[PDB]
Amino acid sequence: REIVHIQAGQCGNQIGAKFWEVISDEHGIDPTGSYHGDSDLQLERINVYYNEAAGNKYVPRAILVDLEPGTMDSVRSGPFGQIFRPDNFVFGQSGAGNNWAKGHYTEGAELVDSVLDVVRKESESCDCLQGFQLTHSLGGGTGSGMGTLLISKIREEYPDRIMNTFSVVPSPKVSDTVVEPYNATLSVHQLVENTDETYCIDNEALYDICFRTLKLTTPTYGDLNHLVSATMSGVTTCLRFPGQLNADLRKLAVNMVPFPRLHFFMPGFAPLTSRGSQQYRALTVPELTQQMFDAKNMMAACDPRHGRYLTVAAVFRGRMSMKEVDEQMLNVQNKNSSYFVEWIPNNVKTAVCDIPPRGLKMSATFIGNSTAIQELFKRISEQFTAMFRRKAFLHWYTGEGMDEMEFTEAESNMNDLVSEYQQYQD
Amino acid sequence: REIVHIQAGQCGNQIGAKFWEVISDEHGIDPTGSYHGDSDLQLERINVYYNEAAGNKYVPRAILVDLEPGTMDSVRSGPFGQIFRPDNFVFGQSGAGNNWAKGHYTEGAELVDSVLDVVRKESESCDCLQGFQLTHSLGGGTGSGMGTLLISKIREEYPDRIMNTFSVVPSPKVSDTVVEPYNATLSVHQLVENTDETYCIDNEALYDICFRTLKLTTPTYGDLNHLVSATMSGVTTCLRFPGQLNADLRKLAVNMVPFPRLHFFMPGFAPLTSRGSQQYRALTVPELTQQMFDAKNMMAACDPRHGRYLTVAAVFRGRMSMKEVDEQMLNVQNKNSSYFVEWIPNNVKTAVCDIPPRGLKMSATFIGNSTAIQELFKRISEQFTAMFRRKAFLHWYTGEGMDEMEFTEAESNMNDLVSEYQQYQD
Amino acid sequence: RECISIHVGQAGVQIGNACWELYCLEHGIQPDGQMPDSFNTFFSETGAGKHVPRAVFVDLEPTVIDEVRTGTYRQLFHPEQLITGKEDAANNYARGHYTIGKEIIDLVLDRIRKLADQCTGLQGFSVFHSFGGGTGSGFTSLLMERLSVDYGKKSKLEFSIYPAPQVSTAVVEPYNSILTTHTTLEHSDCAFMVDNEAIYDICRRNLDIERPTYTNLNRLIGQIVSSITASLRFDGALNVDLTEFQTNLVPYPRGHFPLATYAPVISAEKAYHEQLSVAEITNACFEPANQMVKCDPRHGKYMACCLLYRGDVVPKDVNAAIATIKTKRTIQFVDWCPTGFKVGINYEPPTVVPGGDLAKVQRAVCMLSNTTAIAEAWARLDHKFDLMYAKRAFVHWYVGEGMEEGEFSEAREDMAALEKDYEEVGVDS
Amino acid sequence: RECISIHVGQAGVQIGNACWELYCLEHGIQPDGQMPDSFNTFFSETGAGKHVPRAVFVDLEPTVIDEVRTGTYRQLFHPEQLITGKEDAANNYARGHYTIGKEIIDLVLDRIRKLADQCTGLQGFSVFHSFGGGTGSGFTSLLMERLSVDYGKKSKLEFSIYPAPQVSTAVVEPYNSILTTHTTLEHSDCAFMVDNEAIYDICRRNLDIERPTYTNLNRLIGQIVSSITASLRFDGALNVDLTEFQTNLVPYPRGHFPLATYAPVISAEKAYHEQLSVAEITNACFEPANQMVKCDPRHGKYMACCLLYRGDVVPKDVNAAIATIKTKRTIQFVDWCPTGFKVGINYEPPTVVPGGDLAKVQRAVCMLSNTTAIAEAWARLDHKFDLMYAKRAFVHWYVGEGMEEGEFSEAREDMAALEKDYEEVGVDS
Amino acid sequence: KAKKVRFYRNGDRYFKGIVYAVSSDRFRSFDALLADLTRSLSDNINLPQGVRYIYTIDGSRKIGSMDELEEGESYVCSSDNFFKKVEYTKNVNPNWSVNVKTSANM
Ligand SMILES: Nc1nc2c(ncn2[C@@H]2O[C@H](COP(=O)(O)OP(=O)(O)OP(=O)(O)O)[C@@H](O)[C@H]2O)c(=O)[nH]1
Ligand SMILES: Nc1nc2c(ncn2[C@@H]2O[C@H](COP(=O)(O)OP(=O)(O)OP(=O)(O)O)[C@@H](O)[C@H]2O)c(=O)[nH]1
Ligand SMILES: Nc1nc2c(ncn2[C@@H]2O[C@H](COP(=O)(O)OP(=O)(O)O)[C@@H](O)[C@H]2O)c(=O)[nH]1
Ligand SMILES: Nc1nc2c(ncn2[C@@H]2O[C@H](COP(=O)(O)OP(=O)(O)O)[C@@H](O)[C@H]2O)c(=O)[nH]1
Repeated sequence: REIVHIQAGQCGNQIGAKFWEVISDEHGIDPTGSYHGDSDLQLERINVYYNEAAGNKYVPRAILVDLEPGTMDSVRSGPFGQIFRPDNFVFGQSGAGNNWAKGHYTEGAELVDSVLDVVRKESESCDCLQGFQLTHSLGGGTGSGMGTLLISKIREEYPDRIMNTFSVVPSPKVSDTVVEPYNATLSVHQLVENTDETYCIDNEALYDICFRTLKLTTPTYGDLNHLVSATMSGVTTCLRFPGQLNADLRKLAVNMVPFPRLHFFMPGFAPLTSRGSQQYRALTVPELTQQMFDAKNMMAACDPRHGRYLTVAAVFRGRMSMKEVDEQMLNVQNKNSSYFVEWIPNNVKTAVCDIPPRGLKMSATFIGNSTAIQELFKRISEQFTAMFRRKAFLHWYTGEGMDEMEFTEAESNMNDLVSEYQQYQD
Repeated sequence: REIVHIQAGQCGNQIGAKFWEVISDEHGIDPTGSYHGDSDLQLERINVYYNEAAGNKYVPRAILVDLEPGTMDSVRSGPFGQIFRPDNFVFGQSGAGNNWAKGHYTEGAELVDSVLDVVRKESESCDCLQGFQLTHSLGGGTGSGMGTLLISKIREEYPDRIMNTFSVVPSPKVSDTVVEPYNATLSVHQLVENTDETYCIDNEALYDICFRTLKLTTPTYGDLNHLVSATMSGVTTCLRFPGQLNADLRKLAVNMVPFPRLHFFMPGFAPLTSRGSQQYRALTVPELTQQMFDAKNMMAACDPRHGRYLTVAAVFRGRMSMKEVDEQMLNVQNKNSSYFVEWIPNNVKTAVCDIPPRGLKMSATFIGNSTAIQELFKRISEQFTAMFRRKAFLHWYTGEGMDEMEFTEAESNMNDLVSEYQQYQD
Repeated sequence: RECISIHVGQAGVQIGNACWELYCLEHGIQPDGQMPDSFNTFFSETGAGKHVPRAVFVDLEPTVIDEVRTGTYRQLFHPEQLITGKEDAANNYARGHYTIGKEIIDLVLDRIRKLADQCTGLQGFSVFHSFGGGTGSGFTSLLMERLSVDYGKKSKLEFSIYPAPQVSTAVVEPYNSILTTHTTLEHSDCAFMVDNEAIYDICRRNLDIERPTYTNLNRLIGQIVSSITASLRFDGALNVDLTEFQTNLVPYPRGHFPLATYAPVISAEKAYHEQLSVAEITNACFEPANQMVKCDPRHGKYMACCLLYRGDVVPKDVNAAIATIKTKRTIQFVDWCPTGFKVGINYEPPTVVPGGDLAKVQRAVCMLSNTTAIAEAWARLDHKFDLMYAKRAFVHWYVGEGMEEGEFSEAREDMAALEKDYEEVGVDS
Repeated sequence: RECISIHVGQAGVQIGNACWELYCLEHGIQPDGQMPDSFNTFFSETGAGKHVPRAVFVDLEPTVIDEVRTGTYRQLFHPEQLITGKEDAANNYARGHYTIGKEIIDLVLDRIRKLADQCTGLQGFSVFHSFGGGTGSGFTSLLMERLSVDYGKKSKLEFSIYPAPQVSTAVVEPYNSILTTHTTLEHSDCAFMVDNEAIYDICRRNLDIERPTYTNLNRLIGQIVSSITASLRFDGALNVDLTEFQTNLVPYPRGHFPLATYAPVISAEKAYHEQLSVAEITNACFEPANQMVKCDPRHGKYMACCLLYRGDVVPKDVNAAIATIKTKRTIQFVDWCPTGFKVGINYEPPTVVPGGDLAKVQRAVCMLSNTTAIAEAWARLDHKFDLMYAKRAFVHWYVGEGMEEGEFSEAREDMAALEKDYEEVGVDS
Repeated sequence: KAKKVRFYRNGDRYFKGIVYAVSSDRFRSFDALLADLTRSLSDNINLPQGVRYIYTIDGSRKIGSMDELEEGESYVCSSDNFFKKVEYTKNVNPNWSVNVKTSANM
């Protein structure tokens, strides 16, 4: 099987560097080097993310889409930056304006064809394609607009292969932009109707989870990114490993989406202990479920405790008892019968790889489909209206060839999306 | 079986360091080290006080509650201070004011939830829980107030598991504080109605017993503490050892409490001889009962000779004849028929471990439930009224959100408690 | 990628020489042009040794541009790029815009079309002018004017030094500034503003010196500006393009004018004192005594701030220091704006003049923003105008220079709707 | 955890320089700020290599704060933290509180809000003033005043140097002290008192020297004070927080004023004599000739004492030395108070000036307490007032300074109920 | 004395609120109370900035003066707030104020 990553925008891009920083080491691939793999198993399934050309050069099969040179020229001028074949860099030296409209209708719409071109060169690579990974932020141009287009096109070209989306939904407390809800509401819209698996991460849900669950005092972006990339590795790549009970994107999809919206999840990693001290090793297993299922530790902003779950997928990856795994999951399902929805006898989807995260003994990625994420699109949707009402920075959109009915559309859509999700919380 | 110690306040804390200083050696556990145990028996039952994580790191399962950093930061910065998992330290950097009200209603009430949290993490450790050990002083904030709360909550969470309380009731002659009877009367109140086994120690009953029963001329606190910790080791931990006739918290409880008040005891150690010289070894056994049952040597302030007993528990721990033990106890019960209450044919509860205190040949902890302790709550209760009458330092309580009926309550309650206890002395 | 710059008016040129100084100073390029892409968005690698500037200089009296071609830096620019009109400056808009200023414009443009070509996919022109002058108000007015048409497809961020609230110089100043605003308004992208007087306060209160030479205020803007282009167009952990600004900074087409602010302003001689915390500098940003503008947040609700940091800064430190702020409320942000905080993180710490009077910390915050506050500053400057116009005062000086009762009265009405604009976009929910 | 300090009035500043001296002296921090948490509750680690002061200095004449920025220690504080009002001091409350003193307060506060922020969960402000002064009585009056509102949620222990019983200085003194008492009364937590004259006795009778420079009395309080904050906020066998005080020390809301006392006051040159016993020093505490206050326990029943010990002390030694006392009866404690003995044990012994005149023992007792005794001291100081007010004496000096017949007469009535208060809470059962 | 109140966060239906005491000696005004309430109710789910206003139990009117706070009262924290309104809180006993109930001899 296979997949082809997609680094839309700067963020989605910045993260690319971290997702590939990791993944590679979790596959023994040095900058341009080959497979130094401490083992021999980190190779029989690599294909999922690379391509064979030389014999020591397995190149990441991702796409780097962005209308701001400097960015990709920071990712390509640093560490692992020199492993991507230049063909991968689909830049847009234009003005990468922070407008969803500027990267979806006017500026991005041009650079698109020169992207799809490659997304096809990579898809028609070889063997059988599974789906595409998509990273980006719903709070900017090259991210929400142009990346949200990249998919609307992808999903017309292969409505068969899957589409996981890793979105950095606009953090609450403080937004890293001003129109944010504009660029956001507009991209979520496109999401709820193309990709079929979205993993929403919040820069501040991370800080928290990174400053209190990792006594880490100076959580640089690199970190946040690093933590995130840690989860997306547990998801995909991982399951493309052996296991007593293994799954793969689809299983994950076909066990997690009760209703076609596409629904968005909230990823959570397992061993998340501070370096030295904490290295408690309390990782027998009840310790991992202890972790994963708590409020804090959910990369999302919202707290599960604020709304039932529809599905859950503990994708563990480290030798354990299909008994102490299958078992724990249960008590968990009974101690919290309250929030776990009922019309699904077994919400949880236990998954079990074998080999764990390179240096760790036992981990377990969590992919939750809780109704709690209602209380986020609400947020976003609110911010919109409060500012849409006055058409705040709307001239930067319309003046870019947009529509007063376009914004209406998205909000509503994504706004209805909130509605539905409640239809199950009850 | 198991238990989870609780170091409430500074005192209760300071003592923690001594109770664990000891106990560990009585279980071969070096600072962070493991079981160096001279034997193999000091391990089959440790669980009662530790937890398995590494394989050399059996960490004490206690709680360190205090609103004054410096304290726990003296216990954690000294000797065995680096054995407690940091998670154990439930500090309250607030102003640990010397007000019962400041650590029970206003300041402590906040830090409570962050405590109960852990008291549950430790309770739900493993196997089966027996009860919790509680150390503190009834003459301060973090001690009487906040610690007296910790229990009122504990006893709502597991009205099944037991609750031994080690209280440092306000010594007579001189009070190491001023409101003392305020912080005290208020905590005894909470005690008579939650914990079901209390061992009251008096800093000056100790001095005495430590300056004349140990020619010790400079009895530092460390000492007093050390002596106390010596008794609480004979009690618990001890009985969690084999024995011709062994008991355990409950036996101790179910043989010592005739009436539900909870009743408070007065612990007494056996071989209490000065170092060099005195090392008379007159410890055949009549020598231990000689000891234990005399006035002086009762960690309490009051003197047994001033009031009958309801129950007694000579918890011996050193190879002896179930005959010379069971026998002695008798004469003792007949030479003093006067004070030993009659409606209990056999007041005494002979208990007999096997292995003795590490370096000693034969010892025997004494846990007396004498009616004499009436003449102490009297004391306390007096001090209250004499100062309550004028509302002395009451503004420091009320001004902290208290009630003029709260103080009334406690005194009465604890005051009635004096009454009852006399109902048997007669 | 790049951003040309047109320093217009003696002042815009003095400030220019300054901002231009700080540059090489933190790029290791001696005044001789030679250093021993990255920063190519402001310097062209002409010949095979040098670093010819990436801007131009426009003054109608030679005096001031002359001094540049005397003092080291003399070697820095191309003899060509420093435009002059031996003729007359005239502290009057009209003459500088219409009559005289006209003659030069062509030539001027030519360079910003000759320098705009040589490059590689540029982003815009950082314009430097002094609102209330002759060559600075007027001229530019039509320079920016002729740009908005020749390159509507770019960024037009004009960095202005608008009229000291009480310490103005020219007698007419307002005439010249109500006129540079109305003519440039419909042409700029984002107009940065640095108040000459309100900067003195900083030199008195936050650095201590009653001896502030113009050469200092220049070192200052010369700093805040370095935080804009220089370092930003320079790689970092959270890059921010020029476009980025106008996008994240202007809510509405009016060439909106944010305010420049810097965090660490502390005098050398203090240079040893234990440095300030990430929290303190952040907080210093919300103090109306450190903002290079006499527009004290007397009520003006911020509506978007671009916190450009530089030096050793942990993103969490920011995505926290800002969080704390977002909840101070007494800092009230506009309604229609949930979050208006563009966090720009650079790497290389600031770079203070070897021995001027700037502390020299290892981290700074050049936060700029649009604040409903200027509702004031514009007001107070508009009123000025009327008083004089109300009597025609120095009107005969413009009329006789190819202007009319129109341009004045019709540029007054102009700003009028700038007093209503900056009022409506705020104060209301 | 910490406790800021505001030394107000020349005196409060002289005493300040002193108490501030003893500090570094026993913390190994040379006058250069550098030493080669613990004590962080009084010193901020500005980085960095230095320490700086965790306090401020407020005088309306420069003279006295000036001298600090001359003599080594010059390096210790921040040039900023030493507030001055070049204007006029005026040995009159009114002027210092109202009229003049007002102008500075804001600024003053700013530091105790700027220094109060920088820290980590503080506990309060140890205030240092000289009751009968202009800048010391008045000013503070409103400083503590503005504190009780801005941080009602903390400790306000003001360390005063109230009027020598017969050896006063200012002619008005009482006017200034009946006024600092009434205005601060409803704002302080615990007011420590050290009598200037009654300290001389100690210098004559318990140290022998008819040459006591102010610089000495300061070394003394500079000692008793070190026993309060310094060492106490410092780990020990029986720690005592600041809150602890007010709690274990004030029976009633009146900002009650305990008295400071020290045990080992013996002159160097005696320095070799066999040291005193734990029992002797303890006993010395109940002698009305060693208490830094002319309030000889002429009848005043103690109602709470905080025996702060430091050095090598066995808790039993104390919990015995005190027992012996509790039964001396001639030391009669209040009725409504069973036990009123807060035993505070520290480790590190005292630290005497290298070569002043203080013995230098290996253990001391800084016992402070509330004694029905001050019923006197207040009385004798109140009476004073009347005599003059009875004739208006220097009244025109205040009136003409924004005060009225009100503030005087109405602050007299104030203390009146302080003569009844300190009477009722005792003498009766 | 002070005033005992049970402070709930708008839109929670889970957290039973936190009990606070309020007087002239503790808090000079509602802004000072709200300042401490931001620390004690500090959150990011039910309360945007922790606590900016206090509303009646029903959310019909927000309090602006400490004189409107009665003993044994129930209040809601808001910052918009938009009201659900979330009641909730129920159920708890009124024993936070005082135990109405007592023990009985069963
Ligand atoms: N910050 C700063 N402000 C300056 C400087 N030089 C002048 N100014 C200010 O800018 C205005 C002066 O403009 P002028 O120098 O009179 O004129 P000009 O804009 O150069 O053009 P002409 O009127 O034709 O000479 C006044 O408000 C000055 O305070 C400078 O070097 N730095
Ligand atoms: N112990 C001690 N007492 C002092 C010292 N300096 C002054 N005093 C006493 O404090 C009072 C003097 O206050 P002043 O110096 O007149 O005034 P001030 O309080 O500094 O403020 P102003 O009147 O405005 O100058 C007198 O009672 C002095 O005996 C000192 O260094 N140590
Ligand atoms: N986790 C994370 N978030 C990022 C990174 N970079 C930008 N963001 C977030 O992305 C949003 C801004 O969008 P941006 O990526 O600049 O948009 P674009 O570059 O125009 O497509 C803000 O909410 C940032 O917090 C990153 O490297 N990691
Ligand atoms: N045996 C004993 N008593 C102590 C110790 N520390 C304080 N005490 C006693 O505890 C009382 C004071 O309460 P304290 O522990 O300071 O209260 P808290 O710290 O505010 O909770 C006094 O009666 C002391 O004699 C100790 O280490 N051992």
